[PDB]
Amino acid sequence: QKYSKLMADSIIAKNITLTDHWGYEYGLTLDGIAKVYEWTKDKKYLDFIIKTMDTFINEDGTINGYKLEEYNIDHLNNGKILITLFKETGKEKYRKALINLRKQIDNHPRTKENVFWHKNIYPHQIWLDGLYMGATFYAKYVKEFGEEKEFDDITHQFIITEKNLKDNKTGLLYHAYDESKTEPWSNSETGLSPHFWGRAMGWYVMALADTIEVLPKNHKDRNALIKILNNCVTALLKVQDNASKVWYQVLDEGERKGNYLEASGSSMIVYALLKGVRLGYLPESLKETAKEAYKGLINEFILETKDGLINLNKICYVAGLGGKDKRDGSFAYYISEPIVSNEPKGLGPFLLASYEYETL
Repeated sequence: QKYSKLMADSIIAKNITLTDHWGYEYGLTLDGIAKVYEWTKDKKYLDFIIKTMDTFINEDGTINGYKLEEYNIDHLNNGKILITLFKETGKEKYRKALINLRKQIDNHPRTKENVFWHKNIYPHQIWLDGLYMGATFYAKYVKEFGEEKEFDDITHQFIITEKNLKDNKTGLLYHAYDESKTEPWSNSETGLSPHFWGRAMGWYVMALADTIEVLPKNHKDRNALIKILNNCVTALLKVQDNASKVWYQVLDEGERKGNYLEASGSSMIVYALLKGVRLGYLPESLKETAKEAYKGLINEFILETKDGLINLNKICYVAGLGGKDKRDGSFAYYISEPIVSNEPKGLGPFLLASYEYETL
């Protein structure tokens, strides 16, 4: 049973909201639907993608709900689906919208080591999420339109992020880092947030797999990024839940009351395992592990509804650090956020993992 199509059909039929703001998770979900278009060759999937993005992309290429001057790295992620649409349809408005997003990169603020700040409102901060939204989009953009020298910038951002956010003990990477060490959530020694959040690691491993894929084969930092991906996978396999074969919201604290197996991070990790094996970044010996983990996603997180469609359950709706609610990154904080079903932050990665599983 091909869950990529079944889930795509479920998303469309259940009319999951993908149009209420310029949300990174909406492009992510559409990126999953685009894989279903690719293999089915069924225009209804492409048409759904087009119709969804018509909310945002005006004929003149301006983007509803986007403001460049906010310098929000999340706002770049939806450029990835725009690349796909431009390649598929050749429509100029998508290219103009892409030019507008690329202009953000010109002056988006950077840390002392030249990594994009997560947002203007988060000065001096690197969050793992941003590597997927920003650096990874930038890589896809450069592959299509850019100058190859720009890949050096992108790879440097991955390398510096691993240097600053990695825990030497576990090999896992913390959710966020404040170079200025001024945020109350940031460790006075290291600037790091307190915990390993499942979805944050998921963002980083997806970002690695998707970025390495578009690098020139001879790129000077290609092996370094592959090594980082292997190291992340090693670290994640150490904390995989033995019974379920999936991952917890707070990755290394599975025995702690309140923690839970979380669908979006688990799906992202399974996608990266599968894609990493397919492209040769990870050893072929991991194939059965990856397959078993995929089946674990279905077992733990998928339920059939009476109409024969499916729900994806147990998705952390949102998490972050600081901000108006002064989010402190404690265990209690990560457990406090909503757990929801049929949320695009989980749906997209589940579609993508399904596509990779089916391809294997």
